[PDB]
Amino acid sequence: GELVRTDSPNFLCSVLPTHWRCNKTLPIAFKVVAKGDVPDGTLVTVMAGNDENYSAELRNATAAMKNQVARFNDLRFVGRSGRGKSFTLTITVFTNPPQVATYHRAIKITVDGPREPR
Amino acid sequence: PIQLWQFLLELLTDKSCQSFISWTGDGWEFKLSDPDEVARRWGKRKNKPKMNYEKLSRGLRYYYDKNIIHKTAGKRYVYRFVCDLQSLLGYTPEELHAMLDVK
Amino acid sequence: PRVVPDQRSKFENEEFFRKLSRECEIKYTGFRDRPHEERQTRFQNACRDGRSEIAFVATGTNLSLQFFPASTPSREYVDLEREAGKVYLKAPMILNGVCVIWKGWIDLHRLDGMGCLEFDEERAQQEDALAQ
DNA sequence: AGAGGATGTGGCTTC
DNA sequence: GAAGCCACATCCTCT
Repeated sequence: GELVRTDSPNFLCSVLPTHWRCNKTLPIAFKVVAKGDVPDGTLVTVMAGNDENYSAELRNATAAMKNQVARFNDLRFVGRSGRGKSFTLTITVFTNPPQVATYHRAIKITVDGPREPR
Repeated sequence: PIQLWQFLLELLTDKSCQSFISWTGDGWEFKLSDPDEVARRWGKRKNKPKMNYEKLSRGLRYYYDKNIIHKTAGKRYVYRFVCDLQSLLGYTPEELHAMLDVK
Repeated sequence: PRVVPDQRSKFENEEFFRKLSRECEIKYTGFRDRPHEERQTRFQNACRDGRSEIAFVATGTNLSLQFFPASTPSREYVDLEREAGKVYLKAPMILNGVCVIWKGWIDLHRLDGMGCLEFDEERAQQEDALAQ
């Protein structure tokens, strides 16, 4: 699919919706692609937060690297980001030492999520 | 809007509804002797004509996590309030049972 | 490209880093859905393993920390003597192509404290070399 | 019978 | 009024 640059010059990731319902499976499987060379079997973890929620509850925020690709199986966001506010992803590729890449204003999570006018 | 548990409680405190829903005499445990009738009134109270027990029980199951009502394992249509009804109602199960003359 | 060319610069210029250079308030992000008791035993024992999850409350930026040298529980990295209860941890990492060292303390009871990010002179240099 | 996942819907509140 | 938070209401798959 289509990738996007992260705050780290060594990693990229799939595109996440701007708005989504909490605990709802994402429209497209999240992925973390490593520019450089990363040992297969390397762990990749993801976290999120902001000024309203210092650490959002996530689901299945762990994946192993395989051919420079860490395919997250059904990653969901349970914590909400707040009216208008958005989450700042913190991707972490566990190597020696650990390499971490963020991504600001990545996704906004709410209770209803995208809803058509009423 | 009135919530399902509040509505059920409303029925359990009305002697007239005892024929289709009542206390089992064990704390705040109650059973719906006529789930279809309870469902009918629930849907009527909520203005959801197509409401049935099937759907109503799903609402009850959502209470399991919120620790408001739990299921009595093994007893058909028997549930139990696990919140603090004594503090809300102001009466203990024993008294309320007597007041409603639960035989 | 595991690091950015202007490694020394990026850290001293980019807002992201500058905002996390002062003694920003930090907190334990682990198991926020469990009893405080459990979050204490967990946060501690895990620290003895040289790892923990901390996030800068203010900015909300989370981080997975691993208290070990750029390569067996360490000693200087995960300090537990510098003060009764308080715990002074330390962990290096490459944050957005910039070698840095995380540092701060946490109340072994309250599960929060302060911390910051200080550039990593050596690691930066070494890295810039391996990348040529 | 009954547990629980997925997702839409109308009430009410806050920005 | 839009955008959020809630409590279901519906539908369904499994055991």
